[PDB]
Amino acid sequence: KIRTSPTFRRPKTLRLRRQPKYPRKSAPRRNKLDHYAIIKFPLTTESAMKKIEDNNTLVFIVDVKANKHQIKQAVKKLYDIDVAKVNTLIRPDGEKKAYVRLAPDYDALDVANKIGII
Amino acid sequence: VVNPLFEKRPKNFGIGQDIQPKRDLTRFVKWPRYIRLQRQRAILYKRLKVPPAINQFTQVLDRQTATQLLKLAHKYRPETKQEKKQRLLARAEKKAAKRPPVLRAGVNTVTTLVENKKAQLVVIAHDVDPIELVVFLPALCRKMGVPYCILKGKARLCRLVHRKTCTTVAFTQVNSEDKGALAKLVEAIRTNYNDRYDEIRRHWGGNVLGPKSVARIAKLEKAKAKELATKLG
RNA sequence: GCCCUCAGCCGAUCGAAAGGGAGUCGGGUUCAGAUCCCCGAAUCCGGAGUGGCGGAGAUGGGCGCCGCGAGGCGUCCAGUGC
RNA sequence: GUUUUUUCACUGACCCGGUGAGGCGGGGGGGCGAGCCGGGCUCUCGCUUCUGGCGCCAAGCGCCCGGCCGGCCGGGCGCGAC
Repeated sequence: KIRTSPTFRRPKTLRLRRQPKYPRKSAPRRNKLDHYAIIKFPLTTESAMKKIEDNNTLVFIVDVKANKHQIKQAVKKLYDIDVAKVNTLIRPDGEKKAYVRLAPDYDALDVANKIGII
Repeated sequence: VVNPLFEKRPKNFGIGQDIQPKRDLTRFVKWPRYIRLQRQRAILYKRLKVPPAINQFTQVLDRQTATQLLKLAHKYRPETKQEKKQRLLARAEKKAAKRPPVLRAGVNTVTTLVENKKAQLVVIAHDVDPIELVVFLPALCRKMGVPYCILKGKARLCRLVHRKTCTTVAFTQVNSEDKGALAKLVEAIRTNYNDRYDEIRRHWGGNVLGPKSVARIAKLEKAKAKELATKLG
């Protein structure tokens, strides 16, 4: 075994894996963006009721940290119903308002009665 | 048998022709700072005029005496740490149902009992780190009459005793099975360590260059040899 | 996991809502929003573990043994397109 | 010896430039040449100018080491940089 390049670079050296002796906090910190926290109250103005019968969609209010991806399963796993798309924005008073399109086999005035918004 | 297809195809590594090979480059490498120091804290001990008292540590015992002197000390080792569990335990078997000759480790046990007038032969190790622990000691074994000798390996002194290093290891007792072979080694040590000790005192180390000027000065000495040669005859 | 080689960098990181920088355009709709809504036409990057189907690589040359001939049988070298 | 000091010299502090810190110092081995009768002494050299091409990741030669039934198939340590 012999020299070849005129530099000296630091050799490689083994590194173990961590293997702690006590697990630092006693239990994993719990998740507080349930399905329940994420969906607040349905919105029921003149202009939301124009977006139910006509389009076939709903209008919700939603924890401002919420994703679209997150929201879409929470409308899925409490009223049972499958979604097409979930548009969002954020109001000048400062809360998240998600416009929830629905499927053709499903119906919009009909599910709206089940929950209470009419 | 052979194939006419194959062709030998040389390279010509002469200047400006064919990209140079891969090769031996030790001698030009940029080394790290921690090495580049240690390799030139041994060059300032040939140039520099090492004075005579620290200069006697290069003076060391040779090969046929160094492998012979660790076979008499092989019979007078200290016991192992596992031996102290069947000796301390061996008292409670005989009761509930004059030390044999051994070494003296450390400088603070050797320097007192060489002047106390007990020991026979004293040993030293060469590579003693901060040197000022053993600068005084060889001139103190000079006067009293306790012949000193230096072995290359402070590591392998403190492998008699179970530790990592040592410095000095003295004898005060030897058995009547070995009273000739301990009286023998003291004569092969004393006549060239505490008879020529005086010789030792004069002998300064240093003022000896690195070759890169031996062979330019020597070069020009012969320059004042051919002018005196062709002139005369 | 470990080992053998193989590896020039060149300096972490920040700095442009008028520099650089793939790909959306028409007709309609509201008191107040639209290249973002809805009808309809298009298409850019990622992804494919059983890679879902077509096509392309790829389909040829020369002798023998039967057959009026088209083809049928073995046996031996070509084919990373024109 | 011990100093009193004038010069010319040295390299090991200590300063500056250069680079991916890539061939610098001593000897040996061959080519071109200088002089004494196959022999050494004193050296000069160590291969690349015609063109607005191409050049890397060893061929060639020795010496061992394991797989299938003399041939078939796959690794180690050297030459080149003495």
